[PDB]
Amino acid sequence: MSPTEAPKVRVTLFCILVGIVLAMTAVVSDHWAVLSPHCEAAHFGLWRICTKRGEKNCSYFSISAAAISVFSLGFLIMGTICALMAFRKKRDYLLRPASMFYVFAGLCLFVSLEVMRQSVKRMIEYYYSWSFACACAAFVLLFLGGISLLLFSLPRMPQNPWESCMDAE
Amino acid sequence: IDTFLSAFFRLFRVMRLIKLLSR
Repeated sequence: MSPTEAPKVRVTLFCILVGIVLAMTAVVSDHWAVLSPHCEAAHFGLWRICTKRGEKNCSYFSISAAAISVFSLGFLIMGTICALMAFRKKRDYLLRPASMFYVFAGLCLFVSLEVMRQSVKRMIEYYYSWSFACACAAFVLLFLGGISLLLFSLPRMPQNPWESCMDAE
Repeated sequence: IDTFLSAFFRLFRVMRLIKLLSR
């Protein structure tokens, strides 16, 4: 109960919530990879890819990016399930696996954006304006929030000769 | 999944002997 309603974990939970919602929105927003051939700037996305100058249409073409993205979102769902179950019936310990899942979702998103950076580098020079900063911010938010939630969930480092972990609260 | 069709995840199995200290 003590590390459940404290503000130090409430703020990290809020950060995780905004990060997860913006990450879920950022999987469809393909506004990060633009390439100028040299009036034919392109748009590269996980699912559908298109180039625009009327005649505009986006469709697929490296599906490992999609697979790791769905794995990351499944991790986010499991973390949210654990976090929700932690609050009710005083499950104070369930906040740790939620942190682990959030951290791993952030890492999976980081690897997905890394593979997409490799893809856009292998295609002129690109430019990140809207969605790459969004994905990097989502990764940073999820990673730091998961790490902080894990650190707050773990009780404390003893700092006393008699004090030890797994004490009676 | 790479074989079916990313480098730092191989470091997690190295940390397996950090838990060796528990004893």
